[PDB]
Amino acid sequence: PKLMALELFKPFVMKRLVDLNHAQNIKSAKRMVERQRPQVWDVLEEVIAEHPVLLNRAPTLHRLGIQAFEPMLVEGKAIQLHPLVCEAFNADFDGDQMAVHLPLSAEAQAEARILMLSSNNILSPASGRPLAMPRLDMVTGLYYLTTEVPGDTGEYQPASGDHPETGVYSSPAEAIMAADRGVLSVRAKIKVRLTQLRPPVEIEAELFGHSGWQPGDAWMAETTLGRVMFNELLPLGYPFVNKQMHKKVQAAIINDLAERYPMIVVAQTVDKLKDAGFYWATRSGVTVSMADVLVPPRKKEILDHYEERADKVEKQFQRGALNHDERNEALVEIWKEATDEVGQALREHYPDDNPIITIVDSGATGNFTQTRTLAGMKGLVTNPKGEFIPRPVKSSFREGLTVLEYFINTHGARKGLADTALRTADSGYLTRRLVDVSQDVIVREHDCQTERGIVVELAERAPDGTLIRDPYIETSAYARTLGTDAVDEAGNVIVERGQDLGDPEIDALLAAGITQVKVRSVLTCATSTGVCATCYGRSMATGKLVDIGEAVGIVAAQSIGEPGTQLTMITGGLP
Amino acid sequence: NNSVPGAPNRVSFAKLREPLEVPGL
Amino acid sequence: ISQRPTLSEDVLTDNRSQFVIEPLEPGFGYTLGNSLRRTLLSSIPGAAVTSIRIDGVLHEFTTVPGVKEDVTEIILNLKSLVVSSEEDEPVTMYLRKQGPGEVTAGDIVPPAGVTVHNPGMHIATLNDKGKLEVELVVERGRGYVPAVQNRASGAEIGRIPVDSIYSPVLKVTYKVDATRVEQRTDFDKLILDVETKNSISPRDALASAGKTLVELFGLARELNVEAEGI
Amino acid sequence: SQRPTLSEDVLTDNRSQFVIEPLEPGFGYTLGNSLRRTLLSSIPGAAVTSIRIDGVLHEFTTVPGVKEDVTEIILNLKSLVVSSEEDEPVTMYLRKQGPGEVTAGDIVPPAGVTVHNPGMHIATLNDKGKLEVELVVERGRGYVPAVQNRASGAEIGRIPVDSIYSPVLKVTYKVDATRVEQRTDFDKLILDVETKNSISPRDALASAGKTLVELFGLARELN
Amino acid sequence: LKVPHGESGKVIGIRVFSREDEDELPAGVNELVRVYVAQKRKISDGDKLAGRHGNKGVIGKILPVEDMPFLADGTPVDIILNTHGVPRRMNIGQILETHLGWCAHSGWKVDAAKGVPDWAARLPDELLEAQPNAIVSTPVFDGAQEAELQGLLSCTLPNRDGDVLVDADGKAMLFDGRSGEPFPYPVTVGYMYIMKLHHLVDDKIHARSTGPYSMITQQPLGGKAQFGGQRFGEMECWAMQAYGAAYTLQELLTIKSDDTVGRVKVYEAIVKGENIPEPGIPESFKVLLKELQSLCLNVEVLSS
Amino acid sequence: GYDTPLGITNPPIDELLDRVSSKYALVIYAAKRARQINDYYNQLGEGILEYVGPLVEPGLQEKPLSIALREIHADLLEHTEGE
Amino acid sequence: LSGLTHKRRLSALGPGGLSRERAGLEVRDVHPSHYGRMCPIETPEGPNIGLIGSLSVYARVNPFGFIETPYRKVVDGVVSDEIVYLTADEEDRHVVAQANSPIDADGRFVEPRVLVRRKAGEVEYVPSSEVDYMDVSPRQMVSVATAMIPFLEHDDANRALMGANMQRQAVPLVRSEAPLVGTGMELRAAIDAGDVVVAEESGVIEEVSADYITVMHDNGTRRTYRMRKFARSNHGTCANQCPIVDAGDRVEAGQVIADGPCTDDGEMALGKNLLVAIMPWEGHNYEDAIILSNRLVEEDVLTSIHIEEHEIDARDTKLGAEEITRDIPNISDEVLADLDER
Amino acid sequence: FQETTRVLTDAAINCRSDKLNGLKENVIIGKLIPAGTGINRYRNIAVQPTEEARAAAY
Ligand SMILES: [Mg+2]
Ligand SMILES: [Zn+2]
Repeated sequence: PKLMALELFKPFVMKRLVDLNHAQNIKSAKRMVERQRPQVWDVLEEVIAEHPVLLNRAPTLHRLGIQAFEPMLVEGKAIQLHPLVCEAFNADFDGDQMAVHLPLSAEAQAEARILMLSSNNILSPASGRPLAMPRLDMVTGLYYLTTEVPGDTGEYQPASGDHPETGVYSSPAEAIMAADRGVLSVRAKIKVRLTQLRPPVEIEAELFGHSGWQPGDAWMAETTLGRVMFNELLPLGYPFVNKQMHKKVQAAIINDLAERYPMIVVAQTVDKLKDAGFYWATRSGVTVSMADVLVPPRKKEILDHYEERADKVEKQFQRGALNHDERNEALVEIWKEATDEVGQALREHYPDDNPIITIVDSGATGNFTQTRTLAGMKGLVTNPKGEFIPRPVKSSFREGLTVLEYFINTHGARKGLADTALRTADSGYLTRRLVDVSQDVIVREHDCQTERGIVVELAERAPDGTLIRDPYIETSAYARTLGTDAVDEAGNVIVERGQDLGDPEIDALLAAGITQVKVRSVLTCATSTGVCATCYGRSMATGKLVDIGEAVGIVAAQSIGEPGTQLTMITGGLP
Repeated sequence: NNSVPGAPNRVSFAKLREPLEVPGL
Repeated sequence: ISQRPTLSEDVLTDNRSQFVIEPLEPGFGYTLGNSLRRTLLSSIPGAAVTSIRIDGVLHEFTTVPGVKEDVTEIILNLKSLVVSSEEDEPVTMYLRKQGPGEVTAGDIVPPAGVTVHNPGMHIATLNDKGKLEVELVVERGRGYVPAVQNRASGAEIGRIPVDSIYSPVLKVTYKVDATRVEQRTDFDKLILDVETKNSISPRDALASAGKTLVELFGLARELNVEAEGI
Repeated sequence: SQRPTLSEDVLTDNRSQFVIEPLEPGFGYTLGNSLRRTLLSSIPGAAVTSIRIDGVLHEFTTVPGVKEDVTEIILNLKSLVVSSEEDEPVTMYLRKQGPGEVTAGDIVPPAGVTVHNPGMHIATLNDKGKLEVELVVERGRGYVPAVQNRASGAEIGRIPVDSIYSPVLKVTYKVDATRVEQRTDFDKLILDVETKNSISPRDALASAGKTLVELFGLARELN
Repeated sequence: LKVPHGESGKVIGIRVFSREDEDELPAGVNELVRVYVAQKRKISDGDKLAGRHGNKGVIGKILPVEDMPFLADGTPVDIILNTHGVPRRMNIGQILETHLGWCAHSGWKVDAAKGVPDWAARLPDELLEAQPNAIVSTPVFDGAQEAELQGLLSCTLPNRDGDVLVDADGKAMLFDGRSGEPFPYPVTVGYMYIMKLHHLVDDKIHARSTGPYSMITQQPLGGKAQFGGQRFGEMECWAMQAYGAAYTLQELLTIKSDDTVGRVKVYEAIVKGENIPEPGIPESFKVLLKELQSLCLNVEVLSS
Repeated sequence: GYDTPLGITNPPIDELLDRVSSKYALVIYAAKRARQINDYYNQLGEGILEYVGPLVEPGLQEKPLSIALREIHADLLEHTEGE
Repeated sequence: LSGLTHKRRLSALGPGGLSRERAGLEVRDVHPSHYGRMCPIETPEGPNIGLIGSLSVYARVNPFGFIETPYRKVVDGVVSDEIVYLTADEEDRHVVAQANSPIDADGRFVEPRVLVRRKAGEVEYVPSSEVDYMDVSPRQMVSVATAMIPFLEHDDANRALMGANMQRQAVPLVRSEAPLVGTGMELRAAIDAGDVVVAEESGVIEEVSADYITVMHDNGTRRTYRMRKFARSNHGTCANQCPIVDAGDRVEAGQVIADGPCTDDGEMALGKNLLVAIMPWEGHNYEDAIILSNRLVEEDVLTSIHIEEHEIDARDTKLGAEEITRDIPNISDEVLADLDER
Repeated sequence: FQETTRVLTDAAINCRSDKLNGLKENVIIGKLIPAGTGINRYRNIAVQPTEEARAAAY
């Protein structure tokens, strides 16, 4: 807000203004700034051209909780922010407040402009994978844009006798114009003729015989206009992607881009993708209404049958052979089975057009259990003692509960609130202690030239299969520096000694069939103080080898302590 | 059944009758 | 109220352009952008091909004998050809070749008036002892019209209507950016982007679109007499 | 085949319908939206700017004899609609004493201004008190916060009031498309506008048309 | 006494208590006077709003009236709510409340010439005929059922133009204010009760560049009223260390919090065009020294 | 081989790292030059031209640090390592 | 509403009670004996969860201090109009029916099997004869704040609690409007709130004014009520009263005469009615954000009034006594141009 | 960290002179932290335009 920036840049504005001869001295300039004459706004705009500022959501938790954004004047009394950085602060746009600092000296300016800049911290420190990605809403828009539907308007058709084959467009411009006119749905099967998009390797190696695609080479594609419009956002040279964009596919694409292209290109494409997703989310036609939450058609018969079996076991208990515990076990298992059956029926009922199904299946948010509760059955609910009450609720929120059911249900919410209240403090204390223990770890030497390297099983070879990827290769040996070259069975070397590992190199190793690999590790660093840079291996936020002098202890402490919030119950939780 | 003399009239989805007015809050 | 005049800047490229209008009153950004884009895209008159003929083929399921390319590929190649015409009535055009070799747009004999602005464009290639005769008609129009709107057209042997493009511009895009002319700091900055064919320059297309839009709003203005700012 | 458009008027008591056709396909919506956008915010008008109540120093108080305090009467006066012919701040008077009711028709406007809705109810007075209020009428367009008069540094007896210069109330459009395969593929625009009676719809439409013509004239010049 | 930092408005009244007039006052006082300042606040950006179903929010942006989507009859909406937050939070009640509010506002008239529809059997006989801007009340645990809403939404009175806006399901066709073209799919609309929370934005916003300094701690005051700077937690120090940023931390700890001569010199240098001089010794360290030297512990410096 | 960026991110970071050994050295390697540029501007009125002014022609009232970063990208400066 | 809730609050901490750390976590959970006495929904969100409840709508304290709850006793399967009040011990020792269970107009149980609450956490159908007690109304366990949330039977416990807590934080506007949809416990909760005046005896109003009213009793005694206008509230908001009566009307006893803050014709009104739309719009409503039309801003639909308060005092000192004076050393005339002679 | 009196006494008896090593003590004092841009390897850098630039600067 201008009312804040003007009062925050007062000395610089006064200096530049007295330089421009809008005042005579410093006191007069200060007085005029206080009075806020219309001669100050221009200087204020001129003096913050490339002056970075520091934001800090309170309480900061991890490294990415303090960014450095370029300021921009805007009316109001609220500090605007970028949608994709809210996850870094774990902020929710519902009354959260963050401070704003400002470096003064020319040294702090460069520091915050090079190191603390936001665009250079896409990759989270916990793992070498990007965090700032389409998160909540734009993902739905991308899913709608890339979704395919059969039998739409203007789809591709084959030559039917005396009629030509319709559904072929010379270039994306003609397809866009046709869609604008109203004769081509945005998501339909088409055969467009792209000219500035490298085809997939399967078609690149065949159509051009591996001669190499270059801009200006045409090839007849078979896809939908939405997919082409989405791919146009990706950086040039990237192979065409022609699959529906589930959240997992989005994550894979973003990770590949981060692992194959520089950070700046990744940030630019992410911004463009976010803009496109926001534009196309509104027109996805996602709303909520009574006709959207549809009741199951034959729930009554299933409920009656299960209640009849419940009555059967009730009579069995009335005979007196069984005790209370057996009755409770029978009731709980019967009602769990009934809830599962009702959920299956409800899933089988809904089509692929309801907004709830579209939101949940696209990975945008939520799970199927919430939909079942909202439309099917809430089922048995927890008790203050933690054991399931023998009395299950037989209605959903849509139909309407009763007084007894709500009274029984309140316990779960109360207990969850208490659990969160204790967990926050537990995680905070654990993080504080972990930060305390390891304060003085710093990379001093470039290389300890040591030989002891911990051996980790990269991928096991099945007795019947040829090779099975280890389910934890992503963590153990993904960024560590290769201690010794993993020469294949023959004399050829696939990965040379010292070369850091990575996604392409991991894939190459998997291709070579190597199973056991010795990797250089920091646990056996030979450095007298701290740990040599080579042992540590590829950095997380930088994407390359760590630079001398960089603190690692603080980074490790923050990374290990951040996930403490979700740690809950020999206990298995945070304790 | 507006106990107070001149309260605004707003018909309700009444199905059951309460046999006693709310006591002095 | 005079307020402040709005000047149209300009940027230049090979054949693209980024016209910029700055500053505008708050809210007029889209009010201009959307209508201007629509006018540019579907107002400027132009010429293009509507239908073709191939005596060497009876229908579209098969491909013309003695030619590497397919009928659909030929249609696509011939659709992108840029043709400028100055005669209202639909005139014909013939392409003929014999023997092995290639075919270029420049080799098509043009009648009076009509011209082709890209002679080096490729269409297809012929093998040895190959031949193909085509009789394509050219018509002038505006905007885009699909072949479905030209389905019912007399009775012929191999009439194959093709989706025409009656416009010299084919792509337009625009945004809006905030600007600070005063403490308001909300004025919009339109950023237009156009990419026309070889038959017109972006700036002349934009001038024609502005001409057409001003002529259209002349009806609204003429109903009475009243003035406003610059 | 190709004809310039034409605009005609279908009249009603106070809200008029305008029909424009033939327009090229996929073009009626944008034109209608542009006209609506330029109609609802850029039509010049006039409205009360600041009032002056005798015997009252500010707005958070009352005055003996009335049934509602100063804030309520300010809110009621906001509904007043006036048209200004002169381009300078003019002054009106409102003197009503004794029991009864005070309406919009009790104001004595000077030359060059008028009040078109004398039926509005401002307040009511008990016999004990009287009332004399002086108000200003300036000409502007759009909407301005009341605080504009705060910085003028006038005396105590001045009370700022929010100004809302807009005679248009509601606008809507529907397109009647004709998507036959014939070259008669066009659309017919049906624009409806209603005004606060300060100015007839024709005047507002002409003003909007002139504004858009002057705005688009900057592109027709050869670049 | 002067107005604090971030207050304005009229002066509505002044109360003065005098001991001469035989007015009880606290012991040791003669004249206590209090002044009331009243300010009218218009809802702006950064303000909280929330319905009766516990759905908070903030005013992201206040678009012009000419930009909001409008019904087919030209009635622009007043507020737009997100949809992804409804099913996850599982507060479907607000949708029913909005539908019922729209039904009551538009007025309904259930057909009865052929007889009461089966779904209208339990409706009160006086609730079958409503008027525009009618008032309805649904007691908790006993209210209109889903069938009641389904029936009512199918008999709403038409607009004065003669056409009905919403469909039976409750959705309607809108028109984009920017593009000007209708949305491909219908959207839900209706009247929902909206309150206003007390967490305004004017109280929260605050800035501080240079101002009064504490005399006992040599640190800037705290709080918006006192015009003091913000706190700088230790977690921020940890974060700064994590990035490896050193000079920034040095400034934050020395040149902008404690060092008096440092503050004066840096302020003067900024006022002029000279470079900022390097910070000095923070007052905290010197105080710690002069205090630890009091326990006979000779704390040398060893500059060598 | 990418769209030209806008704002403070020009020039990019990866290009600069190709010159400097590490990102931690670059910040000082540019801040010292910015300090020299500011000193030269201060003495512009009169003094010795020992702190040669900007090498690359500056823009319209650009911060000295931006000039330093934009000229370092041009490979026009030489520096000694730690002591 | 906030004042009423505070007056009805049930604290559990403080002097003579357990502390936060020593108090067990289990006490913060519900108990099957809370039905009808303490609302399970309304509760502070902060760490003081479960230690601060609220009386039920029909709850009354017995002369000893044990909360009671009304009930009508079924003698032989026929409902009894007469009602009695039972405490916890007596309630446990009897059979309590369900209010929502259908009952014939003659008092005959249409269903042979009716659900029932038993000693503790036990519910089971029983013949329609042994049943002894029946509840009065379905709303017998909700609090005062929670009792005015429409469609409360469809939301979630946490969401309902959040809405109930939010309802106690509204801000009085300038022009209030009664809700279009709301429970029937709005006017009653406003009359008992005390912030609205009411006539004692059925009289006829002679004259009314913005500052005071004069009603003539039927016995010939004139009475006058003074209404405070623009007086700072205890929390910084404003409070006013606007009579809603006309001159020459025979106002009956018990009829509201003036509407206080958050009121419209003698009924609570904490907000306005806005036309809502549910759709993601260009991400401006992303993650709980909201978009508002400028019509609200330019029409004072949600305009509020806040009154600050400052005070200064001149207390004697050993060095002398301070005195307020218009003059002040070394100050320009313009700075003190607002101060008066005193 | 803990037991300030005992450790203080023990250090004073031995006259334990400790260099400003590590972060916590170096931040308590206020001197530049010996990490990141604080290590002497980078704090002492001399940068001047290359001679080629000066020859061709004008
Ligand atoms: Mg929050
Ligand atoms: Zn090592």
